[PDB]
Amino acid sequence: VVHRRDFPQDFIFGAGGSAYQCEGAYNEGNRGPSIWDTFTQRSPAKISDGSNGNQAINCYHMYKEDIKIMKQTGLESYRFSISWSRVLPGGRLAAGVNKDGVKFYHDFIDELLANGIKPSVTLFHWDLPQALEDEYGGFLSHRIVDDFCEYAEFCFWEFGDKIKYWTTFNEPHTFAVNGYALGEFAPGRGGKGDEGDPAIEPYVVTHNILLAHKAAVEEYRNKFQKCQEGEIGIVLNSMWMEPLSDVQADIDAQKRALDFMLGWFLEPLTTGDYPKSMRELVKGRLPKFSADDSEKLKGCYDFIGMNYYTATYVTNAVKLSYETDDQVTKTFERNQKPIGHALYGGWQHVVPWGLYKLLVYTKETYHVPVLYVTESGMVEENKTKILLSEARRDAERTDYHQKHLASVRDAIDDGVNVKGYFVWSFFDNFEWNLGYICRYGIIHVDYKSFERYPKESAIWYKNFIAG
Ligand SMILES: OC[C@@H]1[C@@H](O)[C@H](O)[C@@H](O)[C@@H]1NC1CCCCC1
Repeated sequence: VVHRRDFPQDFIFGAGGSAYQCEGAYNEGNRGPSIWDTFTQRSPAKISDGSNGNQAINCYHMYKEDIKIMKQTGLESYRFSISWSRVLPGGRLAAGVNKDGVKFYHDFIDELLANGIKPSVTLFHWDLPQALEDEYGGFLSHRIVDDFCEYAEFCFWEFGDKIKYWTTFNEPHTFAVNGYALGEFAPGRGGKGDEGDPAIEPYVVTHNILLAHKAAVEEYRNKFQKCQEGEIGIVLNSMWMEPLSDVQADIDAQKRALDFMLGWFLEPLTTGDYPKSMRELVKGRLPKFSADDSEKLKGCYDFIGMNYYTATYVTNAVKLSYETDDQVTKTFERNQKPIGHALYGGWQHVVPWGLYKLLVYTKETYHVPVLYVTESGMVEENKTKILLSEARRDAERTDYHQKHLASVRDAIDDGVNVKGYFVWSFFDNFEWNLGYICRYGIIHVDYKSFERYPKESAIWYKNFIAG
């Protein structure tokens, strides 16, 4: 019982995908390797079914059909990402501009506009050119800032006359934590048997992201935003963190758990330093901002994008690592009673009021002028052995989105200036360390044959958007 009239005249309803998960054609039209091609090819064991995004779901050859399907659902906007290494094979500008590369994105952009679909573009969705990881360690070096900044500038120039929404980075917490603390994600650093140091590297990498983030945002405000009349921001993820009980020890835990996950990026962009509790507890292992980078980081975004899957309970805790540095034990149970229904892999619990609380908190802690819910979606098992006819009827996903839009409407009613909701995965796609064992899509993809077919959630979505 949520209808489009309950939202402002002015809200956007979209869906999204990313380049490495969707595009495929990894070795076609002169794309250079990313760290995800490498991770996935040199480390198949690190991938649950040893699969990869070589072909992924083949969006690079099927974009016309895919746009057709977007228009059939009535998407108002589609969020996608540019593969850095599809436009610049070696990351830097010395190694070339790939014109096959840039023709693909012009084709893909013009086709979205021809079908009334507004394009919203991410610069960096984890797919770092492998040449830059090789040369100087990617985000392990400050050298990434200028290289990212030229990639950004090329993108503003080459595409920016048709595009109004720009995101610098999607989930740098996941990229930094899962890539350098846990060794789960490219480049596979910091866990047992991996190169790296999970106590150092996650912090260096996040510092270099925030500086990279800032150069691109200054590029855009100073050289592109008056002519192109668009807006630039960053995508932050967080779980909501509920106190296990209503004792101060647990409130202190919530505030540290949020701080290490959301404040780590959002406190630089509000006051120009990391949060209090990160400085206390990580100490010399947390880099300092210059007085110039600190001052220039205040307000450095036009919007915050917020990705949200779930909530956990939080209480005080009992080898140094980013994983242990907040001091928070997380559990999904209270008195053996889960905080909401447990989905396929065991991590995601449907918790709609988690969204509400996480959007109110971001506004009272950071005073964000413009919020978007940039990823909101549910995981489902990839069940081989059933007919597409049963796989299609994903009533649980339609109820999922309904309830979260309820929370998103509730936050708007309590003054949070949230301006959009974007269903995560439009299409079933490649799922990083889980390869193809699950699905988040509202359109079904046969992972092998690439055929597309709408689930019932897509048709619920079409109907909702048309209200
Ligand atoms: O559900 C995971 C979604 C991915 O589909 C998407 O590419 C990414 O933005 C998001 N990642 C979440 C962040 C924490 C680790 C896995 C969940």
